[PDB]
Amino acid sequence: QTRHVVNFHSRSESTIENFMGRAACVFMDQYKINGEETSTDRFAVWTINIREMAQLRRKCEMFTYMRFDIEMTMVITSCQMPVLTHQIMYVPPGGPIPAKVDGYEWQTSTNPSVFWTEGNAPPRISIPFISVGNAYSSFYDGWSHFTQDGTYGYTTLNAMGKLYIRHVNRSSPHQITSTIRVYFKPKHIKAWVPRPPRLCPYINKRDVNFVVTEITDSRTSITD
Amino acid sequence: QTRHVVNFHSRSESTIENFMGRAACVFMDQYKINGEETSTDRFAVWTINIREMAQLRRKCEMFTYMRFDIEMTMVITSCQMPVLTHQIMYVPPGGPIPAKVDGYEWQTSTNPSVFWTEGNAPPRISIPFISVGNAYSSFYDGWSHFTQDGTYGYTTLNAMGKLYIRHVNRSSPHQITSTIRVYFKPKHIKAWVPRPPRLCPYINKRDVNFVVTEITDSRTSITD
Amino acid sequence: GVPVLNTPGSNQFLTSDDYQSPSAMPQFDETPEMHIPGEVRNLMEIAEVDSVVPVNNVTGKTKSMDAYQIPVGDKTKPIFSFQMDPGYSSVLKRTLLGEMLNYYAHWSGSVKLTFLFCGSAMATGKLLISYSPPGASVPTSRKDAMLGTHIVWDIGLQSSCVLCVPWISQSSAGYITCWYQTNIVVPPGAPTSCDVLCFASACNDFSVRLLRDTPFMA
Amino acid sequence: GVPVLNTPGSNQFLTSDDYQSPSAMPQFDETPEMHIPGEVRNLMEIAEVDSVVPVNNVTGKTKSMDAYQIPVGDKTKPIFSFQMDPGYSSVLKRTLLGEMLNYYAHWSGSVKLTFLFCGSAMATGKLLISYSPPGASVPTSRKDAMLGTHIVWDIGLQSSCVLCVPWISQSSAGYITCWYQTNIVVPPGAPTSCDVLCFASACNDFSVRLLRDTPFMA
Amino acid sequence: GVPVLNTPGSNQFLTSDDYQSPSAMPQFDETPEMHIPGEVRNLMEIAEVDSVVPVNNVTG
Amino acid sequence: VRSMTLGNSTITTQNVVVGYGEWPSYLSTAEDQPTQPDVATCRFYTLESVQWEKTSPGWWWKFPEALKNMGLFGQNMHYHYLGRAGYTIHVQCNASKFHQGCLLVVCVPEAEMGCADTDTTFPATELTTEDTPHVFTSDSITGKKVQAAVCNAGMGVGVGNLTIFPHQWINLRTNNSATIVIPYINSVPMDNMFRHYNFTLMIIPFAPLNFTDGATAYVPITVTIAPMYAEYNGLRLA
Repeated sequence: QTRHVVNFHSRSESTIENFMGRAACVFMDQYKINGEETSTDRFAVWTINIREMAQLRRKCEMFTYMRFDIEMTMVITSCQMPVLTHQIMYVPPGGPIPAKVDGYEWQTSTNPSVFWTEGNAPPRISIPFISVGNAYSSFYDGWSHFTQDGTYGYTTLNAMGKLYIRHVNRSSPHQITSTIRVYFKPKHIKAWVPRPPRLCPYINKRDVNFVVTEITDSRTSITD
Repeated sequence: QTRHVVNFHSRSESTIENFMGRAACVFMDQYKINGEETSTDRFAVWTINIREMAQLRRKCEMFTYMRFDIEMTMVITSCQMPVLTHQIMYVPPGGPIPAKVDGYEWQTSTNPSVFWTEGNAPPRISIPFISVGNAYSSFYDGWSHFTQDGTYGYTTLNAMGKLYIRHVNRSSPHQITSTIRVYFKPKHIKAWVPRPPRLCPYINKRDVNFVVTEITDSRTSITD
Repeated sequence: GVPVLNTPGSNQFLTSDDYQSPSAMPQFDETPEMHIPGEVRNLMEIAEVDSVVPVNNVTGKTKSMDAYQIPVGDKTKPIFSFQMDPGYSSVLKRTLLGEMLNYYAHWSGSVKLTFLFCGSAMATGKLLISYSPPGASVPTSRKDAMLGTHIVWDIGLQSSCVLCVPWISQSSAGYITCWYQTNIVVPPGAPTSCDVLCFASACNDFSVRLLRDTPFMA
Repeated sequence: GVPVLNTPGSNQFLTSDDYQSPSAMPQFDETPEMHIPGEVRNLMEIAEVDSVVPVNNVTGKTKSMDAYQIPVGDKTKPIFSFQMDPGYSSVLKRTLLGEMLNYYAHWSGSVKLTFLFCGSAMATGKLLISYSPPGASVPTSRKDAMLGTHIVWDIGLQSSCVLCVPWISQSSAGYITCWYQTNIVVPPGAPTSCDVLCFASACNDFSVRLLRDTPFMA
Repeated sequence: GVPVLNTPGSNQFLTSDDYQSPSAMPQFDETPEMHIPGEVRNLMEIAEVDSVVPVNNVTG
Repeated sequence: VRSMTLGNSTITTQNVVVGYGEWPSYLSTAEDQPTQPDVATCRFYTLESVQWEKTSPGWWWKFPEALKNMGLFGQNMHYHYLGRAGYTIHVQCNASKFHQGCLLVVCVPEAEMGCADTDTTFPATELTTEDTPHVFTSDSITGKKVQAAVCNAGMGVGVGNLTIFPHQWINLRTNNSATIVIPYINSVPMDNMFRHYNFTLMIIPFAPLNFTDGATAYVPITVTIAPMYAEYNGLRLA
């Protein structure tokens, strides 16, 4: 490459909606169709949070507070029959969860769910700003239980819900193993209180713990 | 045939947009679905450039500088099951590339990709004028590395990106061999500095090297 | 919602369509357009540029620059002669005129020819440039060329004579022959043998319809 | 009803689209927006904030806060020197400026540097801060740095000298060297060795185009 | 976007329809129409022309 | 007869082909600021005269760096890494009245030339020898250098229809002088003057020189370049 005259004047790509509002795959999971009537491998879960993969997690930690609608579009495949129909049930933060693929929670009228049959365009489900407070908090320097009990750093304001996914087909002659890819996207996003970027690598998906990392890459002397 | 009175007055078909803006197939490639977990035959590449086939390449060399949006539509087939879903990932000039069909680059939020499932209309993805300069240069009489180093004739301004294509299905019982045909089309095209047409045949797809060819077809005498 | 019904031609891919392609990079704002000199807004602006025509393209003189040179300096046989059609003619097929016309099947217009005499400033003679209509036969003699359309081009006065040949179209053409009216008269100091360059472009305006692939590329 | 026909690109999932997503909770009315202090409406509002630049990032002083301290108090070799480009430079790549610029491929603008002298209130000396253009070679001596662009920064008068380096873009950069014009003159009570902190931000306005993934995260 | 629903009769091919066919050659501009003598604008302009009637159409 | 002068360089001249109908001009930002030299730079830089014999096939110069050793313009190329200019190019021929011939004086922006034996490149000293011109050849050549055969000048095009560019014919019957103004054709407003050759002044004899046994056996072609509206990057702070 060579250093060219990069002559233009634009910061439309540096706004918050043009920086955060990009769809990224945040959840791959397998789920079968038949066998093991009491099993946990016939549906998917994915509690919705921004701390899924470190590439997106890093961008949400530029800012302390942010509020945004989310608009996820699943991409569902299958392996190994009839034409298959799926169900992507979003439960709110206050919502019952299934324990099995044939639980009664799947029939709850307050849990919105899409019934996508195979071959069409991917299913898209949009979720508004659910939180109780006025913004989602990326960081919470505080304790969930009063009087400095356990569970540091986890507030219940930035709870977004869960996403239970299953086949609606009751059975099949052979085994069908479906794969789902959830494409998370922030929408109509506002952000408050900027914050310095992450320096150290991430350890765990529910905490801010880190190993002490060097500031920059080292060089030989101060003058070279 | 016979010489008829070709009586009309029109040059609407001779404008630049009615001369260059025509869809032409520029990339056939095969890519499997299963086997050889570390292989290069499970995805396609095609670094996007105008110097693909000599019929289109000749038209872009009428003009020194040109700028245009590109709007390619893939035509994907299959041979040998479930319903198949594909992924056509366009990486920008500044973008990470996959090394394997299961690399992490495929999940990059800054690489836009279409997820076309089989049976529908062909997938269409449109790419704006990416280049750093103010036009794409068909010819570059210059050196990439300063002080007359290697790599003559290749500027980094006329870099358009790449186009990684794979199946999103993780596996299959039997072998499925998909074929993709990328239909490149210039759009909203402007062109500067006309240039004489190519006379000699093309040798290689990254240079202007040629064999000395005769000017016209010869005849017997000057007067016949 | 709105009751729609898909017509025949839905979910197909017609290669030549002009539909709104969904942009892959919507946030991306492209580089501002500066003014670059020499914009082309129409292909027929290339055909209107004069360019040298290889009239002397005989069997051994096409890989050198002796193809462009018409030797001047026998009065019974013409100097040169060629079909007047920029397509399917060895002389006018690789001209800027004749090369932007092989991208098209239907074209019709006129074509102007400039004969630049590249001899000495002391050489003096006359050349008779005859034109045959597209149906007529070529003149076999100088007198029979004089009785048709011609221009007795005095070299000693003007050194560049311009034609404009009409009725040039395809979808059996004219002839531009040239004759020795007089020999080249030359003083003792100047050389005896001279050259004549030729040129070709679109005369006033050129019409062209049906785009195709060029035959030259393989 | 209405005769429609599906174009190429129907029933596909382009990752970067801006279509109206059907809302899953339509009855649900979201919480009213209160005013929270410190809203960000543009990323380049983070790049305009000064932040300390680890100039002394030598091989053993990068996990401590000795990376940020330029030791002041040999006049033949410069105090410090570094490439002037916030990308691909060890000194300016983890700055707030240099970290919001690694999210992008095309960026262009200027960058201002503040040198805060953190010595005593009685120490007095001169430092010569030279700037080399992006094509030029570094000054090997203090005189050759004086003949180019420089600012003889008197420490005893002002304790903070501000630059503004233009022509900073990528899609071979400048140099900010610093020289002992004079030694640090100090009374008997004050200490002899001092430190100089550095800062960096966007000078007036900064241009930045093509978003990408950052290299630091693995 | 716009909520549409396909009626019965979608994705069929009725032989006698008058829909907007997508043109294969959009750039192409057709030849201008000259005036040719003797235009027919209705078939019953042929029936109004007298013509000889074979009344004596006996067997030979 | 007009005696033009620029700075401390006066030539004697005897119609101008303004390239692409535009006269060179300046670029008109505090993030990037150009420096306009004006002083010197604009004077006439007469190259070495070139003898045109009966067997000369042609010449080419590659600018802007053909002037890389020419005074202040060739010295501002080493201190600034960005620039642009206009290059008024006079081409006299000062032949006699008994000489005959014809030249094509054409400028050819972005003349990317091809190697002589393809599958390889050339060592970068074959495109340009600063002031002196690389000649063409009459037939094909081999070796790691530029395919300099006329009829395929450098680029694999026909040499006859090289008239599409800013050109001027020098027919010794009528005229002797040519002048071309080339208003900095490039896709970026400023570019480095050592990497990129903005255009290629090539002089190609279509009708060959001819004379009798008493005249001088050559005709010296004189090339003169005036870099107009040259502006560079800024070296000062902001």
